[PDB]
Amino acid sequence: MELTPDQQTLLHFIMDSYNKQRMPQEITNKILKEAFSAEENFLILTEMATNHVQVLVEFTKKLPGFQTLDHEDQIALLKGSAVEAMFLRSAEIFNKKLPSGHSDLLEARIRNSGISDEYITPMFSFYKSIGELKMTQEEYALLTAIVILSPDRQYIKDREAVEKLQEPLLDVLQKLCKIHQPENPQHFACLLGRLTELRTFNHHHAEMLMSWRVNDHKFTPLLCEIWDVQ
Amino acid sequence: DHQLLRYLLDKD
Ligand SMILES: O=C(O)c1ccc(OC[C@H](C2CCCCC2)n2c(-c3ccc(Cl)cc3)nc3cc(F)c(F)cc32)cc1
Repeated sequence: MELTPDQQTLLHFIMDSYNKQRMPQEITNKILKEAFSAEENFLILTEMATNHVQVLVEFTKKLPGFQTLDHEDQIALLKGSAVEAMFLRSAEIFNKKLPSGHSDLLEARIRNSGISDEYITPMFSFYKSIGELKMTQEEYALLTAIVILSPDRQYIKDREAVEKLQEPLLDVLQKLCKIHQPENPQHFACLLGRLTELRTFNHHHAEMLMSWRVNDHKFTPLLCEIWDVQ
Repeated sequence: DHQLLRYLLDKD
């Protein structure tokens, strides 16, 4: 039923680690303040994406047991989850309640940021499907940790070692879904299912960047490593 | 090669 003292410790630790991120208000205020050209927005995106990866690495290093893993598996986990984690955080930022008309303006600004038409609909469809889950901050934090500690990633040598670390996070998340939404017993399974939708949506991350309506696509060396761009 | 990723993971 209830979280154990050890689970409460794990939860507050994950929350404290997760909260070292930029506040959604910092991101949405920037986009809502004024309209920018496609060229300016591409630079805002690359800056934000670089900060997101740097913050993600710090969050990952704090995940209990992560630093006990094989060094090559550590790289495989971070490389395998970095883009999915950015899109999950983007969904969280998009679903944060704002004053009347602001979320509609935010959507319209992002639609006109320079991102190609073919990536627009799948992107906002994913954000709105996440939004329907009505996730709490604890659910986003645990779900991000669960995404990172995915045992089924390509190139992982010791899957069981990763399973052992993901298992207590899944147990805590399941308990919280039962507490936050007792009326909806499908809540937990729905969260897990959206993670598969996140993987599929992530297949074109490199192209979402390369097809941005700008004459030149300049990337930081860290972004090139993470997003598979040159 | 993930050189920068490896560096960020192995530091501190
Ligand atoms: O610090 C962080 O955790 C963080 C994480 C994501 C992030 O997204 C910036 C980027 C905009 C950048 C400016 C031009 C418009 C898009 N953006 C995206 C998006 C992400 C990646 C691609 Cl390839 C495309 C769009 N989806 C968004 C949904 C939102 F609600 C939102 F406020 C901004 C959003 C910024 C900071």
